[PDB]
Amino acid sequence: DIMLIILTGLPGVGKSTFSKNLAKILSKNNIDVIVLGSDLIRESFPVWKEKYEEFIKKSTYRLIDSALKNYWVIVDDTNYYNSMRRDLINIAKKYNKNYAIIYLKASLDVLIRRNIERGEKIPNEVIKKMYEKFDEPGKKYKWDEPFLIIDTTKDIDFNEIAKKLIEKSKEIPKFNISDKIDKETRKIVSEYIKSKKLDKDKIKEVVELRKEFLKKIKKVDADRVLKEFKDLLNSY
Amino acid sequence: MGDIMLIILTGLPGVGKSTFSKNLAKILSKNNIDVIVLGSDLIRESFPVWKEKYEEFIKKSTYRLIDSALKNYWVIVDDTNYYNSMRRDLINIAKKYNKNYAIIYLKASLDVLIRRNIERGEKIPNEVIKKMYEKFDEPGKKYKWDEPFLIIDTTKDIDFNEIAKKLIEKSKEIPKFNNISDKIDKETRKIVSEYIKSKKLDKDKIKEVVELRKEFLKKIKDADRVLKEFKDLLNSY
Ligand SMILES: Nc1ncnc2c1ncn2[C@@H]1O[C@H](COP(=O)(O)OP(=O)(O)NP(=O)(O)O)[C@@H](O)[C@H]1O
Ligand SMILES: Nc1ncnc2c1ncn2[C@@H]1O[C@H](COP(=O)(O)OP(=O)(O)NP(=O)(O)O)[C@@H](O)[C@H]1O
Ligand SMILES: [Mg+2]
Ligand SMILES: [Mg+2]
Repeated sequence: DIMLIILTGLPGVGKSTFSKNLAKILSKNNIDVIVLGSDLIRESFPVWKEKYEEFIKKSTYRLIDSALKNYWVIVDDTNYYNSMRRDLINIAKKYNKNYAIIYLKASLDVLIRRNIERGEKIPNEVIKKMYEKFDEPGKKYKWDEPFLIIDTTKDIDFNEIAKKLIEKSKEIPKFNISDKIDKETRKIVSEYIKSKKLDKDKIKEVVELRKEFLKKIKKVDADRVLKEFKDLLNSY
Repeated sequence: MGDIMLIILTGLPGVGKSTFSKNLAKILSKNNIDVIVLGSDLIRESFPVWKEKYEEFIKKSTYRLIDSALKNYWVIVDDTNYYNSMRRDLINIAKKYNKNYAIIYLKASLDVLIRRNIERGEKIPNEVIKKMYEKFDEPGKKYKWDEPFLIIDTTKDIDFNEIAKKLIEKSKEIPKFNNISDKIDKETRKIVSEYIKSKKLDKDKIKEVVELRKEFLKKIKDADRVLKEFKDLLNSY
C-alpha cells in the first residue's frame, strides 16, 4: 500500500510547506513517507551551473525510484511541464504503485507577494511569465488529471487529505528538448538577473530577449542553443 | 581543469562539519572546481520522523549519490564518520573510480562541542556527545589509509585558501590504494538519543539510560532482533 504523491505548482505556491505538513500527518497515521525534490541535490552545490541540471534530475529520479519500493514518496517540485509529471508517473508504473497529482494554486498577486517576503530569490517578472505560460495539469492527458486541486489561500484540511490518499492507495492502479530549452533558458535568465543585480527595466529587457530568442529557435541541439543563449545575454 | 577528488570529513556532532563544508565548497567553486556536498542528513531529514529501519536506506542512498557524483564532480562528504568502517566504505568509492581522496579530521574541545550543542537547543543530548567524545577513535589510529590529510582545529580561524591549495595539489597526484558491531553501537546510540528527546528525560534518567546502554552492549557482545530488544528494554525501564 505504497503510493507516489506528485506535487505541481508555481514557485512560492507552498509546495514544500504543504509537503512537510502532509508528511507529518501521514506519519501520524503510521505511514512511512519521504519527501523528495530536486532542490535537495541542486542546493548541495555551492553555485548553479546549467550543466548540473542533468545530474540533479537523474539523482532525484533515482532517489524516488529507490524510495518508492519501500515508502510513500511526496515529490516536492514545481513539475511545470507535463513531461516531468509523466516521468514520475512512469516510476510508479514500473512498480505498479498508485499515484496522485496534487495541484497547488494561488493567484499571481499572492505568488508575487510571497516571493517578495522570501527575499525575491526568483525574479518577480519570471514568476509572472511562468504564470502566464503554465499549462495547468490535466488539460491534455487523462493520466495528468489532478487527484486534488488545492487553493493555498484557503484553509487546508490535512486530515481529510490524508484520509483520501490512504483510501486511494488501496485502489488498483490504473494507467522533450523544447521543454529543456524552455526550462534552462529561464534558469539562466534568473541567474543572470540575480548575479548581475539587474534593475527593473533591464529585467524586463532580458525576459523579453528570451521570448524573442525562443521564437527564433522554434520557427535543434540543446547545448548549442543554450551556449548561444548565454553568449547572447553577455553580448546584450 | 584537471582531476576529481573525494573529500571525507570526520568529526563529532557540533564540531562544524556542515559549516566547514559550505565554506570549503565556496572556495573550491571560486577556483572553478565543480564540487557537491553530500551527507546522510540530506536523506535522513527528508523523512518527517526517525525510525531505525530507515537507516539502511539512508546509508545506501547516500553512498549511491556519492558514487554517482564522483564520476563528474569533487565530492565533500559531510558526515560524522564516527567509525573507521564508514571511512573505509567511502575510500572504496574513490578506489572504484581511481580518484584521489583526502580525509579531513575536524576537532574541538568537549567544552566547545557542548556549548555549540546547547546553542542549538540540545538537538542531541549533551550527555551523548560526551560519551561519543570519550569513545571516539581518531582517524589513522590503526590503518595508514585512514590517516587524515588535514587535521583542523575548529576552535581557531581556518585558512580556506591554504586548504584549497593543498587539496588541489593533492588532486593532481597519482592515486595510491565487525560492522554488525558498529551498526548496533550506532543505532542503540540513536535510539537512546531519541528516547531522551521525546520523553523529555531529566538529567538523572538520562544517566541511567546511557549506563543502561553500555550494560546492554556488554551483554550482547542479527541487528534487527537485538535492536527491537533494546527498544523493549528502554520501554520496560
Ligand atoms: N498555505 C500557505 N498559506 C500561507 N503562506 C504559505 C502557505 N504555504 C507556503 N506559504 C509561504 O509561502 C512561501 C513559499 O512557501 P514554500 O513552501 O517555500 O513554497 P514552494 O512552492 O515550495 N517554493 P519553491 O520551492 O521556490 O517553488 C513561504 O514563505 C511560506 O511561508
Ligand atoms: N569554526 C567554527 N567556529 C565557531 N562556531 C562554529 C564553527 N563551526 C560551526 N560553528 C557553529 O557550531 C554549530 C554547529 O555547526 P555545524 O556546522 O552544524 O556542525 P556539524 O558538525 O555539522 N553538526 P552535526 O551535523 O550535528 O554533526 C553552528 O551553530 C555553527 O554556527
Ligand atoms: Mg519548495
Ligand atoms: Mg552537520
